[PDB]
Amino acid sequence: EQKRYALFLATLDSEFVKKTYGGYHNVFVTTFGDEGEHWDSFRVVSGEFPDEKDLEKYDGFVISGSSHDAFENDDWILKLCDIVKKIDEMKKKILGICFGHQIIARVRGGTVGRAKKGPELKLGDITIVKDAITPGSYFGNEIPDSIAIIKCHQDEVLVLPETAKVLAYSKNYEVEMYSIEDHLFCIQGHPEYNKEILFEIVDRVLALGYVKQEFADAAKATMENRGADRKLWETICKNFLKGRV
Ligand SMILES: N[C@@H](CCC(=O)O)C(=O)O
Repeated sequence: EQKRYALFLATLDSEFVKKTYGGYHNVFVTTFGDEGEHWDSFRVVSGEFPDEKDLEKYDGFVISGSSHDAFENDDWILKLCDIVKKIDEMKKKILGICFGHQIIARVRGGTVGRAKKGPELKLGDITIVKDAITPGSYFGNEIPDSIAIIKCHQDEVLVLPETAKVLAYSKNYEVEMYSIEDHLFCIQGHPEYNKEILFEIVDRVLALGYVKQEFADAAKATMENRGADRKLWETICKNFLKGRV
């Protein structure tokens, strides 16, 4: 039977991502896709959504990052939350990345907002709560203590739903990864990003005057000699999304 996955693109394609990869559809399919699957994307930020009656044919959903705030009330955000509520009640798998981690927390009664400790734009590390993970489950036989991931956000989950289990934290952000039941799995960082994408964002927000030159240089310094644990993230996220265990 055919495997199908829906990608909710809550961002437009940046110039760099369009030119280098052909857009975020491709970025996500490169990261999370395997040969033979059908991926349909929906530019939810532009108000484009799957039909409600077509949700059953998908084996899983991915919600992308966004430059919008997950606590805002734009009509497409409201419609996204309503559709996520429906998919959630169907017990369909949803992987939420950054904005999508936030949206799922919102749907489940949590609070998202500006992070108490400020924004991040860097490669960083997250600490795994190993007493929340089964050896041989979607985290691997041997769970690492720490995982490197690209961070690019100004908001965080300020109040976590009661139904969520924290799977990872960092010194400055209590909720770096969490799960709800068996079918919701959320990561604050961007496993689909790479150094090129990050460095292009840094350069652009510096040029806009949003950050200082010294902040931009500190941000890039974090990836001068190390990258994220990309292979590890692909394995984790695919294990989750496709029920591979
Ligand atoms: N705008 C949200 C989401 C960021 C993202 O998904 O890249 C934040 O800054 O936290």
